[PDB]
Amino acid sequence: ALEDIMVHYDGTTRNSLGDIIQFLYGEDGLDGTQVERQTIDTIPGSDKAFHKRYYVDLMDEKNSIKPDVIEYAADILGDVELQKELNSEYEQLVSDRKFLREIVFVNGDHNWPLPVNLRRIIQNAQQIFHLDRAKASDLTIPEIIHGVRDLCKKLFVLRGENELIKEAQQNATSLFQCLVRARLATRRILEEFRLNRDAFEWVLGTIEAQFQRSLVHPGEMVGVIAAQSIGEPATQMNVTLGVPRLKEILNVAKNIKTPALTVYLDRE
Amino acid sequence: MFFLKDLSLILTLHPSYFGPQMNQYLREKLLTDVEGTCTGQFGYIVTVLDGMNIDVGKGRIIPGSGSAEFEVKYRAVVWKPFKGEVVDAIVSNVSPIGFFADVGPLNVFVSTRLIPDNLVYNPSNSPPAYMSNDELITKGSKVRLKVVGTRTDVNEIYAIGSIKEDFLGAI
Amino acid sequence: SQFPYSSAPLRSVKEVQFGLLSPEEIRAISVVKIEYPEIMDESRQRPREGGLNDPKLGSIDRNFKCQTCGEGMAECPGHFGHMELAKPVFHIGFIPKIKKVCECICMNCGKLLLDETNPTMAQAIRIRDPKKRFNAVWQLCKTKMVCEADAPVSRGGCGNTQPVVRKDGMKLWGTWKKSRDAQPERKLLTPGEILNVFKHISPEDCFRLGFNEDYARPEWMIITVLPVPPPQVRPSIAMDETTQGQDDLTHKLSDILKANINVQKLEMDGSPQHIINEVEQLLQFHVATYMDNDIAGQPQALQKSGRPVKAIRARLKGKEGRLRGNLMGKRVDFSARTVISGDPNLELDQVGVPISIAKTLSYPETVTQYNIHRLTEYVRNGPNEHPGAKYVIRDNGDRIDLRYHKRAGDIVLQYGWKVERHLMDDDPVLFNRQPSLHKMSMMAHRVKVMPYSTFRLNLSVTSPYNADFDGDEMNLHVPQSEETRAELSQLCAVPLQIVSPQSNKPVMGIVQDTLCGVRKMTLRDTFIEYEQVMNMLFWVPSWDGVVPQ
Amino acid sequence: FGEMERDCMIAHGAAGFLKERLMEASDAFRVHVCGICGLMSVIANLKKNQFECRSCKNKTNIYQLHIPYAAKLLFQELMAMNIAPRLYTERSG
Amino acid sequence: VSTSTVGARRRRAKQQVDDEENATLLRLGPEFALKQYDHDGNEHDLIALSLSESRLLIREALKARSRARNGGVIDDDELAKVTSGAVANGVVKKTLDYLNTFARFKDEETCTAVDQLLHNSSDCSVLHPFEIAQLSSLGCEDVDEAITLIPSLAAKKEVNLQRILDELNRLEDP
Amino acid sequence: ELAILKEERTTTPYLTKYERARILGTRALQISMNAPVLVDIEGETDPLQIAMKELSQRKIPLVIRRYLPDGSYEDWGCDELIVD
Amino acid sequence: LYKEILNVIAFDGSYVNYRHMALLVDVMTSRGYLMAITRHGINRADTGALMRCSFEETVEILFEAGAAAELDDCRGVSENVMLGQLAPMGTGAFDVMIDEKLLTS
Amino acid sequence: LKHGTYEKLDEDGLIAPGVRVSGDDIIIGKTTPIPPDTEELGQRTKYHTKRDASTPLRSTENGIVDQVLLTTNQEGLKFVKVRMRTTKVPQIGDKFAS
RNA sequence: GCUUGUGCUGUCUUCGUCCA
Ligand SMILES: [Mg+2]
Ligand SMILES: [Zn+2]
Ligand SMILES: [Zn+2]
Ligand SMILES: [Zn+2]
Repeated sequence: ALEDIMVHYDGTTRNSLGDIIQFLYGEDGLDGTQVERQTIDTIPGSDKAFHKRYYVDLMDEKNSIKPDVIEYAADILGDVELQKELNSEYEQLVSDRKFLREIVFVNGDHNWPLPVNLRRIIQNAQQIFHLDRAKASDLTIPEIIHGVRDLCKKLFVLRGENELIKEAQQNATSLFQCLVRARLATRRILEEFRLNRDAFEWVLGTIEAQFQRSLVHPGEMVGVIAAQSIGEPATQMNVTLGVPRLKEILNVAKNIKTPALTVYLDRE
Repeated sequence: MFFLKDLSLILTLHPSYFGPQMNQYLREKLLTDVEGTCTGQFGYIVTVLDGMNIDVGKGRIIPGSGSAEFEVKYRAVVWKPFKGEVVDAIVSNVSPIGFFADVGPLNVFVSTRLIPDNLVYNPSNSPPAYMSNDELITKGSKVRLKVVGTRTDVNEIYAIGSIKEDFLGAI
Repeated sequence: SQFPYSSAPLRSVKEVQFGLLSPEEIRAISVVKIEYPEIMDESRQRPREGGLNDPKLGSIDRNFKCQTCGEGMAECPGHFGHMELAKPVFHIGFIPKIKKVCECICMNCGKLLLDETNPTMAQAIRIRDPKKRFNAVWQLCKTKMVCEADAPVSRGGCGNTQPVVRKDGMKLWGTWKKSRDAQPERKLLTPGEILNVFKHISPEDCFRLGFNEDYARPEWMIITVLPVPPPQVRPSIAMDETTQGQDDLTHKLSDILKANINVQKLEMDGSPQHIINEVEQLLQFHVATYMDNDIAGQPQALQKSGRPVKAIRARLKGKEGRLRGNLMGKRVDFSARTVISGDPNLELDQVGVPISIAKTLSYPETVTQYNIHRLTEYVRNGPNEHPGAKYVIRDNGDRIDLRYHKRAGDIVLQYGWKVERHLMDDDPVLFNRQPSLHKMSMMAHRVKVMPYSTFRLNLSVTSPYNADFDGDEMNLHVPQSEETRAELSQLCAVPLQIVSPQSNKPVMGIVQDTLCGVRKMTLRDTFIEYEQVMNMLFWVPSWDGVVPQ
Repeated sequence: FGEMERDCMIAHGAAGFLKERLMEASDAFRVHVCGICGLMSVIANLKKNQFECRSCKNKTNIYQLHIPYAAKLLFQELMAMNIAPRLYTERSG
Repeated sequence: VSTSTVGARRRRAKQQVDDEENATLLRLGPEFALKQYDHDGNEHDLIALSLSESRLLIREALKARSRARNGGVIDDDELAKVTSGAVANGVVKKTLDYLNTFARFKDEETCTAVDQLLHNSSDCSVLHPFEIAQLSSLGCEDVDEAITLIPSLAAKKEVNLQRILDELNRLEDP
Repeated sequence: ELAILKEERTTTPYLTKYERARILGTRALQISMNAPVLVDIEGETDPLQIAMKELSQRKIPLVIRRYLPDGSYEDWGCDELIVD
Repeated sequence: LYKEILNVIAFDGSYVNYRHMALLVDVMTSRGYLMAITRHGINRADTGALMRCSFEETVEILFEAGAAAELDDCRGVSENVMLGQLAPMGTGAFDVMIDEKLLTS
Repeated sequence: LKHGTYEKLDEDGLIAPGVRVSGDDIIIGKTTPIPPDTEELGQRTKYHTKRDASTPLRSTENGIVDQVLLTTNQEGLKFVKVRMRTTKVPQIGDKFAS
């Protein structure tokens, strides 16, 4: 059934007739071998913990960035444009939290397979550039904001200037952009990871390159791979379950063995 | 009759010739392999117009054999006789079974059964000829004949002429 | 390059157009007419011309060339002959479709029972797919049980009542409601009547019915001339040193031809209708069973041994049929099979190959100016000394066998020749274990020639193969080209297959006593002396020569 | 080299190895097809260098193919049953 | 070997009588049909060539190739020897000999005027190019002779055949 | 008509693994058939190794033609495709 | 359908990546109705006759194709496998041309 | 004739016990008559009248001829049985079990 | 100068081997 299905050069998944099965393989265009379980940090935790972790206030002194971690802590307090930038970042984070918590993952599960491991990249940067010691960073906040914002626009899954292409490209990387913004927040970068400048450009370049390397290759015979990946477990394995239930599903049997409903009641 | 035709040729090139002079070499190979050949479908290809500015395109690598395949399109002058056509000729040989004439590259054989009876073959004449009272057709004599049939061979064309109708024979 | 030169251009198939064979085409493509039932002329060689083993049909003997193409046995594809049928017979595979077409049209005027005036009929004709178009037209015209000589103005019909057709074996019964109740007559619908009715179908009606005017004309579903396949399709087998056995298809064709002769003889001499019906029904049965011997509802045709006849349809179906058993998967050359064993001292992507298997298998290497010296050495060593060679192949394609050559040292290699050298170290080979459940069951290893007669694997790869060393066997396939070698080394190589796309986790890990020993060795209270540490450090291939404090 | 091995080779994406296994390391064959009728009825005589399809009465529009011998046998058995599989080397739309 | 720009031509069932080659009936077959297509697929007319036009074209192309092969630095024998291939050399020699020994018009301007007369004429706007080539080639002198040699012109009685023949004879160099 | 202009090429700018494998195989076969080598060979003798050396230096004289589902195609030179 | 398949697979603790089951359930529901994975589901498509006959009902499919004059465009992988051709898959999903411009160096 | 060697056969076409044999060697020599051709034209009695039907040893096997039995079948024709013996020493790949 | 020897059925059935 699935033999003649292949990823084409425009990203779509089509059969031999040219009929579209999917408009993007796996709905994200990634390869099955290039994903790993990662935690999205904006999903879990109470509102107070989220605010404490991500909010930065440049007017109140005790709710600001610590002065021993940044060289320029003197001329930061009282700035209003930089506060506008930080507020935009925090609003983006809150929107991501709402989108993930109310639409995608309603049950709050935050451990999902996603491309390019961010934790590994960050600790590699820390080991490479010797980011220990109480030395103060020279990484200005606008550089952080603009670098992350620009990075979230260079994750190309689809090439082209078409408006519909741009919309599909933006859709394809929503979860991954949420992950990246959750990890590379301003407060986390300056305090938790203590990256300097060179580490920051290295991290951005590495993220972009690894994402480009994790895409699916045109010419994959994904139908056969899917068929094998589904049939392989079946060889090693009151409701019906197991091979009889799989046979019922695949045959689309009209009268299954144990029909059932799952009626949910109102809140009261 | 001569014509202009747009023809195409498939040319296969060995990898040992994959050099900067690939295009010119393909051009001379095409010229050597097309000029003067005889195809029954088209007739005789005599010349290729614009022989030094022929587009060859991009060659495709044959999977499993390495050699590249080129599609060459060109315009050439082609001559082909047609059934029931009257053309000029020059007699090349005289024989009791008939005489052989030449119409360009084509050699046409005319049997005695397609020759007027008054043109009795004279073997005593020097050179021997098919002669009448007022007509004498020998080697090198201009003759106007009508092609009746054409025979297709592997790379050759055999035509049969006749002079038995009016405005034919010696000219 | 293994085929003799042919001036015709070499191209690849881009479309396969199906259809039926018109009797005109069968007569045109044929090369001889088959009429004599006797297979052999006088049992003195030289099979009878015009018989089932005519030499013009093709040659299956080494010393005999085909009389039609003049090519040898290895090149002759076989040529068809045709057999004229005395009376047309039904094609066993199209009887239901013939019945449906008879239901869709009138049996007298040869026109459709419905017209485009009906909105539903026009809607049905509007569709594109021939099968669905025919289904819709049949669903509509099935109810219409009477031809109309007038518009429902004359529509071209004859006004006759349409009979109801019922299937009974190979015979179709048509029941007319001849003129509340009266006496209706059901009479046999002979193939000839249906054929001459179908020939009067207009091309537009034929297109409306789903048939194609150029390729699949409805009256071609009735067989009037039979194509006789060449002996290549029905080869004979020598049962013993003296007596050879005729194939099943040959015997069935002999029976069909005998029935044809019987019908022709009976027709011209004297015609009792009962005898004619019996003999023509016998001919229909033979022709039908020649192409399908599993017709439900009637006994099968049996051989003199009692086994059922292997019809052409049975050749194509099942695991052992043509499609599954010879086209989708087939036996291949340049392969080996033996028991597997474990070797802790092999790299992950290495397989240990016995010397005898390495000598038997080969890889054709093109002679260039980078390897002519080495290849000459291999040619000198001969097919019994490793490293060696088995054949030398010239540019023209001729093979020089090095076993039977007395002047092997007197061979000079020219550029472009091929030397079928022995299998050597670091040659990529495909390695496989059945059943092949997933794509990690076929991986490409690097050859290492070793003594003794078992394949040897690093034990980490026993997990993807689902293999252990209690008697399992695995298959080895040798690539025979530079392109194929590159594909194996760049796509299927073992290191590239460590992480699987099924669950984005590795499929190979430390297993068995290596796992047990890495647990025991890394306990908190395991201490190692200097002299043992030196040996353990030297064992690491990637060690940099610095001993840790 | 059964069907499951063929599926594994498809999953790997190695088309060249699959073609070589099923043609060069097995029953490879050369046939001639008429460029008009599309049938394998060309009476080809390689030594005399003349090709000819009697049904279509042509000598020029003739091509050669490399197909498995089992495919040739299957097409001939189909022709034995009045089915005509026509092989064409160009698409039409 | 060489393939025409016309392809397809698959199997059918109808058979036509306008398939056999016949000069008198002006049935030149599919590859020599009145409508042709160039490399761009656009409409194109069948291009016949009289011996004058053919000689002019072959001489021009051969001398251009000879000049190109010598780095851009007249005799028919030398011009034939320019080409490669002994059989090709012989074929071009024979064609050149035929054209020279039957050249009705050896001048470019005479051929240009003849082509203009045979093309721009109102009567000749319907004449088939094969008929035009035959008229310019055979060098006929009489209406009856031309009709006998060219049966196609018999059905075209709207042609000023005699005066056109006299014009050709005038243009013919004596 | 079917060809896509260089300015409007929308496929990936990287050499996929299938394209890399096919290019290496074809180049190795061509070198084994005595094609000219466009890079200096120090001591290498294996055609596949020479092909890999050529590919690393962007010296392979081959063109990839990527077929879109509708029949149109894009021609990419192996010297302008990024290789990992 | 995805939920049921995942429930069957993950009952014994096994894990299969999402994209494979997504592809399967997108194939089963791509025609607007549930297409069973049987001969009555697969063989009732518009795919080539040669591809369809290789699965089940070979002879019946071949007769139906012959009577209906079906045309196979040889775009599938089974058609190219059984004809000994380079399938339009993997390394055969493109063409290699010769770069006459680069060879000028 | 078979490509093996016939030099180990005795006068009666049967190998004798105690002779070491290898793969493809001929252990039973048998011929079947064939109608002669026109070779009697000028052949000095050296024309083929019989066709070989010999029994070769299996290609992968070798050993010592242990015992040769010669007798008559139920029909009164000759009938032979040849038994070959070899020793198999354990080696890498042999299967054992408790 | 006496000169070296190339070829194999087929169809059933059963019993086994390794996975499952
Ligand atoms: Mg085991
Ligand atoms: Zn033959
Ligand atoms: Zn009627
Ligand atoms: Zn034909």
